[PDB]
Amino acid sequence: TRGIVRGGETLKEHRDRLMAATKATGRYAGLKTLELREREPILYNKLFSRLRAGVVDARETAKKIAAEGELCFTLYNAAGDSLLTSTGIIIHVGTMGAAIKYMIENNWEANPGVHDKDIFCNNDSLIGNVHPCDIHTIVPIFWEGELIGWVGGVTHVIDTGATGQVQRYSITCRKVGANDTLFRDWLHESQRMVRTTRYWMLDERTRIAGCHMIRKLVEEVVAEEGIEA
Amino acid sequence: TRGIVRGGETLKEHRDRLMAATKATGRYAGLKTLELREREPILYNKLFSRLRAGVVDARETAKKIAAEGELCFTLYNAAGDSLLTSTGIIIHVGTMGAAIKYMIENNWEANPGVHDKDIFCNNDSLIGNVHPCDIHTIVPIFWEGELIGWVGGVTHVIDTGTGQVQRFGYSITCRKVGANDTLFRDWLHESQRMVRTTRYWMLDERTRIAGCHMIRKLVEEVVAEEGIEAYWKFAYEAVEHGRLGLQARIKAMTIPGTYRQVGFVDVPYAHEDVRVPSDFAKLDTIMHAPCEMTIRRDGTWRLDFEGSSRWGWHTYNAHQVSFTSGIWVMMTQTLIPSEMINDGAAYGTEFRLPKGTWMNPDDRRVAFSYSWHFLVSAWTALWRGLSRSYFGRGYLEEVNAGNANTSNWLQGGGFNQYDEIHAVNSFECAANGTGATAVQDGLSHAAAIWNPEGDMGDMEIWELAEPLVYLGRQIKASSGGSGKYRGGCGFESLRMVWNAKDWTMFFMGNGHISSDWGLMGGYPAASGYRFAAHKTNLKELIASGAEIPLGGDTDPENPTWDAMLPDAQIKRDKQAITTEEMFSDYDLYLNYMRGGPGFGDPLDREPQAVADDINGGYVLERFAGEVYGVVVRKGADGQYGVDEAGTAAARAQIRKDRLAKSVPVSEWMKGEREKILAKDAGTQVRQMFAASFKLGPRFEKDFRTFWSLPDSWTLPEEEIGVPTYGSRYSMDISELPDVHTVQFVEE
Amino acid sequence: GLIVNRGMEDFHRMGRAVQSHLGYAYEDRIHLNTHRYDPPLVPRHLTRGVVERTDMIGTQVIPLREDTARDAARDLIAADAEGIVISLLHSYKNPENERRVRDIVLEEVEKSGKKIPVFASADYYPVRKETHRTNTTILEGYAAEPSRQTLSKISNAFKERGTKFDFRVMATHGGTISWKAKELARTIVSGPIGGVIGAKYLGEVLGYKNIACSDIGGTSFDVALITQGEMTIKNDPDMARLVLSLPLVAMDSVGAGAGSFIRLDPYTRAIKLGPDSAGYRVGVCWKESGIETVTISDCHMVLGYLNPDNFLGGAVKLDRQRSVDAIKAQIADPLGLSVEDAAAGVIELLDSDLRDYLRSMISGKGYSPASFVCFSYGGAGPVHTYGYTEGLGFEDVIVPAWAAGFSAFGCAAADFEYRYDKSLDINMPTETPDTDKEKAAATLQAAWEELTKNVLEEFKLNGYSADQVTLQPGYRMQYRGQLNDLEIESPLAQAHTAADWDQLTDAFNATYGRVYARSPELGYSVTGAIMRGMVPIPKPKIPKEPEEGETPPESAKIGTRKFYRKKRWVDAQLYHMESLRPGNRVMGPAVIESDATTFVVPDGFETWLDGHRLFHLREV
Amino acid sequence: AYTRSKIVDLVDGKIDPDTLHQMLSTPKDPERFVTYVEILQERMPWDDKIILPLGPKLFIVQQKVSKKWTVRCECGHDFCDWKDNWKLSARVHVRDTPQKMEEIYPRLMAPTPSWQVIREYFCPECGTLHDVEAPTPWYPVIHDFSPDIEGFYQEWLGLPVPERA
Ligand SMILES: Nc1ncnc2c1ncn2[C@@H]1O[C@H](COP(=O)(O)O)[C@@H](O)[C@H]1O
Ligand SMILES: [Mn+2]
Ligand SMILES: [Mn+2]
Ligand SMILES: [Zn+2]
Repeated sequence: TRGIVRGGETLKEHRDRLMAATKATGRYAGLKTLELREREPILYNKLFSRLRAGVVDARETAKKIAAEGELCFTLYNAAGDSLLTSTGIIIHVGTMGAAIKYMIENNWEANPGVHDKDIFCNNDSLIGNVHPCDIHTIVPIFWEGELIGWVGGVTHVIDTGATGQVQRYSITCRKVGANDTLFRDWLHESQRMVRTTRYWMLDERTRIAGCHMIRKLVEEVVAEEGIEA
Repeated sequence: TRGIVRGGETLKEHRDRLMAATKATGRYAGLKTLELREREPILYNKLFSRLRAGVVDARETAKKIAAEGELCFTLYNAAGDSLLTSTGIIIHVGTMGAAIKYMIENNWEANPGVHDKDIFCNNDSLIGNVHPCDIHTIVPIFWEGELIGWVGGVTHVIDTGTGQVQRFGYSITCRKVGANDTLFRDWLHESQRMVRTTRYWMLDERTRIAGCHMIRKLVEEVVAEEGIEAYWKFAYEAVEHGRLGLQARIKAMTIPGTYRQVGFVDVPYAHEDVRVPSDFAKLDTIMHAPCEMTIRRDGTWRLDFEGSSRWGWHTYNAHQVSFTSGIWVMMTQTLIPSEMINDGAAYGTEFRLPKGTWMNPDDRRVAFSYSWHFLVSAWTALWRGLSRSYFGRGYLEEVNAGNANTSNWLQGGGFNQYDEIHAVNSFECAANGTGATAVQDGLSHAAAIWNPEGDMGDMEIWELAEPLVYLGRQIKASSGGSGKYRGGCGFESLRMVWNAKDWTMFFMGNGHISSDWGLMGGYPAASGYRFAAHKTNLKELIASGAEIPLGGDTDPENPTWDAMLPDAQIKRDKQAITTEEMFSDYDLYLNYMRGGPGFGDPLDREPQAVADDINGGYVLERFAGEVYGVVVRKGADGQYGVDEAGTAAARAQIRKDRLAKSVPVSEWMKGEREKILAKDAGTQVRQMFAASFKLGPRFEKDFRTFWSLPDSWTLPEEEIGVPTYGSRYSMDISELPDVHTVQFVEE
Repeated sequence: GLIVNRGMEDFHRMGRAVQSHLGYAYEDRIHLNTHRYDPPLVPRHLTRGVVERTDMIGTQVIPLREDTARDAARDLIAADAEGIVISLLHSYKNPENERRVRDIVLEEVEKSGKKIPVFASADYYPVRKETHRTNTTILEGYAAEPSRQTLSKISNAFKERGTKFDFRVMATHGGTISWKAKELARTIVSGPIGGVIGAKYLGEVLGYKNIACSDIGGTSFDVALITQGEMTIKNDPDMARLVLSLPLVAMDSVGAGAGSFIRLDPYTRAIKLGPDSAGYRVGVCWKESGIETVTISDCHMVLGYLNPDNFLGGAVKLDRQRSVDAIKAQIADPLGLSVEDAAAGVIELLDSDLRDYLRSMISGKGYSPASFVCFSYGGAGPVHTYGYTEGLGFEDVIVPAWAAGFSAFGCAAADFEYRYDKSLDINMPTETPDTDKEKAAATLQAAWEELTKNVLEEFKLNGYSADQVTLQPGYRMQYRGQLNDLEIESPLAQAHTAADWDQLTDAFNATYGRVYARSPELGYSVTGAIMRGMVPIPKPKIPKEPEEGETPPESAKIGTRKFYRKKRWVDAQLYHMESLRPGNRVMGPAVIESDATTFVVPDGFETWLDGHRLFHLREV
Repeated sequence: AYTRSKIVDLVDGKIDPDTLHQMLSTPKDPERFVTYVEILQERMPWDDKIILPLGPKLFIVQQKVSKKWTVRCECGHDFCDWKDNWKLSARVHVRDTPQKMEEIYPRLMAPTPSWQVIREYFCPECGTLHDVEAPTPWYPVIHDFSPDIEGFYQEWLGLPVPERA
């Protein structure tokens, strides 16, 4: 299966299919019936209740890496569509989802490539973001070598830069880490966008910690309740 | 081997060793002898010749992607030291060298790692760079798995991203933008948002990577034919060679001793036409760049800038890397005009840039977008210092009073005659006047300090790039510094806005102060001023056959254009720096390029040279008698001629008038001292001194001693009545953790 | 005299600033105090201005004020101007104003009764860049007629000794013209561009499409490339420290010839060649010449490449011992080398400089030397051919038997061809309606017609009618945004339809791919139209002898000489070049001598002579 | 080396361009200084040995009798000891008003006296302008050059140092 998405589809082939089914049927992904919800209700309510709780857990746990509320985490499917969102202000569900759909449409799969344990960062103005200082961390979730979803973590950094501005710091879905390790040139380069180093560094450690917690959550849920479900 | 450098040293173990040997011996890498050069002269000469020739070929071949500028390429050894630089402006040899030395001192080797076929990009503000838009591409060179050097390529992108005052208005810190000779897509998409037009940034990246990879192959072929053993010696002997070359030139052309000079330039940010958003930034300030030059018997020399002024809320500050790296574009024009120029010269020169000054701010808020304004104003004084050595030794041909301020930078923005974004400006300030020589006049409209190959450009080419039309292009009368030999005159061009939409323009250059000085009797070049006309009603004036402004502003004390434009809003003043201002079709913009300083007593100038200057438009008739003492008479053919007898009497009369109106320096001093004690001077003067004292204790002591001032007298900046934000509270770079900057300078 | 736009009277005398440092070596270019302005062609007191402005697309922003043109004309006439040049901005696009001033000047000249020629730049060099154009147009009103007198005498000197023909002169674009042509600024070329025309001439005969020319003289090293039968033209060159508007055959100078001086830097001890040369005076081996600094020729003496007794057939008495003495003191002893290793070392550096420049020059065009043949000519060419061709992999290395006069042979091989150029600015998307393609063809066609008039008028004054002239239309086209160095020979004599335009675009995509990564998507631009007109003339006939045995006649052997190379002294067999027969082979070490040339063939090399009397150098 | 007459023309600014280009582009002649000072010595109205020129008409001289080194004007006026700044013993004219400025510059092209001032330092005897400073108000008088004559003659020129008192 060449495409990284589960089944062999590429990210764009996958979303393109789902979007064509949505436009045609008036129902997301062309789902005229919800087999899992109707035939396995308990298991269906269990996945949501458990994922929702595990996501909330990641947000509140990571929150203890400073001392905000704009902090928030979201779980996406492979196509960049929100399934669940942690406690917090939900302005950034679409902005981060748009960052995911940007990587899908602009062939991030071939370059710089989307691999397991990769760390992405984004705040791009042209992709769309509420504030220039609201920084996104996006991690892909894999299962048995195939991509099954994304995690997005956002924080409002208080000490960035830029007066009486009249016209337009841009991070365009940059791969800032691999093997769950951040690149030094990215860390040094980021400490020049900010006035004080503390807030930027703890916020990134917070976002990543929460993303990885949600990644482990999915891996654990999938393992216990099966990837089919 | 463990480390990636040839031999098994890490990049830092390797450099630290060379730097330790450089300190203990005074010779780069502790090379008391250059075995390759001495034992194998031909192979050594051939290594430079081929490498120099291949580095130039890369620059010219890669250049062929246009529709030359700051374009340049440099070959470095493993420690980040330059060996050879291509044709072009060499101000970036040290900036890119610093970028390599930054990766070395911050363990890039471990993360993100330095591998063959990697591509690094950089323009960092804190590492050191002349302009934010000057983008570096750096490629490592490997031989049989081990690193043996680096390649650097730089361009000046012309369409990247009003009234900046703080740095927080782009930055690339040695980012790994590619691997396996292939650029990363996230970098391509991200860097095209850092720019208003895509075409210029994209081609420039191709060019840099092309030249780099050519030079990379160029080294791999040289090392293959001549062997790695030979090249490895050359990559360190060539640097120690450059040091010896500079030392030999000093001992041969100059004189040992101490030379003292200073330079100034204005920053008039109090004027309403300087629309800066920060109110603490709106004040008049003056740049203070004193320099004590020490040339030593052993051929070493020292440039100490003790006493300089503090950095300010503006874009004219500089970096210690930017100051020292760029000072050699000037030095290679007089002392060391050599194609062997490399970092060896740097190791033969001592720089002291006091921490906190405008040339070494050590504060992260500082902006440096237009460093040239200060740099060209501070470097010119060094011409005069060196010239004293040339003059005393007898090499008068090398004497030069100094470089003109590279000013009026015509800048415009909006939509051009093609209904497209403006990107290319004229850039006529590449041809300013040059300083006078001890032998002959200076060259008019001929060069800039950062490029002696001055090119003015064709009017017909600029009108294809700008929505402007030339109504005049003329030599700037009386812009050259008066003297026995006249400083080179600038020139001027009158622009009319034509087929521009959403158009804006601003002026950029020295105004109240002439940065350059004349030498040994010569006078400074003319200072700058602004002329612009809005709502001119020129369309109706042209149609009706009325008087229309043409040519240049011959005599701004008696202008002829203003009366021709009665309905116009005319701005004519000394405000040579403004922020973006709205312009529209049929408005006027005078682009005035500065002249160079003069040399010698003006009334020693041969009278026929004065008459030739009036007829040639280099000097307004008025000053022929007042400045030079020459009596000229208009003839039948309209040309001016010399009145031999009348001149002799005028020269003899001026000499008596000089002795009459003059005063003994002892007398004048006590009068100036009363003004100092009463603190009688503009705020800009007091702020300059107050800030210069705090950063330069040795300067304050000399000032107090010279003027015999009591300790009771103090000049606290906080009591002048102007904003002083940033004078006592700072944002050091030491606050940033995990960041190790390298010191090329005493402070 | 000179009439330009009012308010811009100075742009000529300002020399665009660049003219203060044209023709300088690198170290002089950066050494500011070396810069110097030559006096302007036209002084300020003979320059006047008319009130007028036409923008880049021909729009008249400021209509011409004709009374300012009459006063300007009257002033220059009153100053007794022996010629009036007119150059207004963008007159190449809309010459209406410039040609009206022209008519006004002509009128005021008539009224005066004085003979004063008038030169409108739009009538002579209608191309962009006012400094290039005005300089070139001034040469017509400044140096043309005086040079006719100069060459009338040269042609007369030959007539009164036998010649029964009119001499032709070389022009920048590679073609030859009459010495009394309407535009003689094109004869300002003095370099050896003939060598490139000669090599291209031989190429057509021998089927060599890719030639790398190397003219090694006593005063210059010159190189150039003929790629796919066509040579490169530089359209805005600089000559005589003047920016000009003349199509010039492109050559690259690499040094100052075999007469280049050899010095050691006083600060660096680096071996430095040139930039100045002894030229005619050979070197210090010529006692009577007064040269005191060693030259590359002196190195050839020490190394035994040149014959002391046979320099120019023995007209120059050279003493090798002087070369041995001067190289010992100036180069060898300071470097701790022997006199032989020093001389050998210099030649080694020079060979690598030439080698690198040819390799990179070929590589810059997108080729490898394996696709190219190298022509090594000039008096000193055959002396280094082995050196700067080693291991490059040229398909073939050739040394013409007439190498010493190959450049002059090329001037004879050039066509009797006039050329005229005009600037254009056609902008065309890939996909447009035939209406826009018809207008594009009309613009280019109208230019071809105005140029044809100039070409044919040049020939009529030479006695040739239009039916005798072969016209070759041309144009400079490129993909929008991508500059190139190509000139396209139009496949059509004229163009009118939208299908004729597509034929011109395809003609470019064909030549482009034939020389080289195309980008037809961005569209096309036409920045200039070209018109060339040729008349048949007698060209030098190529020898075509039957080849004989491969052993040279014993009478061709003329002794032996020892030369030093690879740290070894070697006994070389001397041969008399013109005694060698086609088919003959010569094994190295050997030195094939002529009266004005020396072809060195060290051991490890071999050369054979063909029926065309061309030597082929191989590496065995 | 260059002919003495050629160096004379350099001193007078009558040198031709070809030789002037040679001097700039070719190795410097070490004998320049000795020839240079000898030419200047031959045109002084006094016979005190020049040891270093400081300007077209300003030199450090060896007083014939006392052997003390002093700064001296071409007309013969002694300013001070060679270690001291000659300007402190000269006469000055400061252009600190627009009126003064506009005598040497056109208006608008003239520096603004409240930012920059022109200091004209003259010889008290002949009224020769030996140097012009262009600093800010209050700025000290500049001591332009402190030559190391001993090391210059001895280490570089290979000459004996003149006698000094
Ligand atoms: N027999 C020869 N006679 C005269 N010059 C020669 C001879 N052989 C080689 N030359 C070289 O050819 C140069 C002149 O070539 P050219 O400038 O083309 O006339 C001389 O300076 C020598 O380097
Ligand atoms: Mn926010
Ligand atoms: Mn730049
Ligand atoms: Zn005096």
